[PDB]
Amino acid sequence: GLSDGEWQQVLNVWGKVEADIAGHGQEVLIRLFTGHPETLEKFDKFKHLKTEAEMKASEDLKKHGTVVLTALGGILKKKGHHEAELKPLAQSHATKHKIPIKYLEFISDAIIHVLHSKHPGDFGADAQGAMTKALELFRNDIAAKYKELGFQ
Ligand code: HEM
Repeated sequence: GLSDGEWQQVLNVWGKVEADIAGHGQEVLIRLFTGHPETLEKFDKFKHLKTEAEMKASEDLKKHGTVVLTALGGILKKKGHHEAELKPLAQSHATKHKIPIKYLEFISDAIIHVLHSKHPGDFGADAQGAMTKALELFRNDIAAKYKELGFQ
């Protein structure tokens, strides 16, 4: 549950992402894959990437970063009223991709890391607080659907 002022902060931060969605999406995925190499194993189309230089040179990885961040932005713009947008992603991630909730925690923290790395000094404590709460709400609502499905 976020206040109106907290949502305003989230959507202000998101404007930074929308100015370069592919660059942010690429770096989020690279932070996830290099920090948590077990996550790469869930992607048949990226498991061939051995080095970060290959990851950085991969245009398909940047393309997938755009898909991921476009979906998250659509959810965030609903300001919590995201049941219809979130349900298919919870279902595909539990039943087809088999993504444990832990990996959604990993990517949430990676988003925070990338925002500080690309906007140092311009991602304030209030903005971090609100973005973190928004990602927690997203993860928590996914977790509820995972429990419904019995997925661990
Ligand atoms: C911000 C969180 C995330 C968002 C919004 C997101 C969004 C999406 C979207 C829109 C798709 C394509 C449609 C679909 O299959 O449902 C996708 C595919 C996928 N997601 Fe996620 N995802 C997230 C986190 C993750 C994480 C943490 C992993 C694994 C560590 C992951 C693994 C996958 C895989 C394996 C695919 C299929 C890729 C393919 O082979 O083309 N996702 N995701």
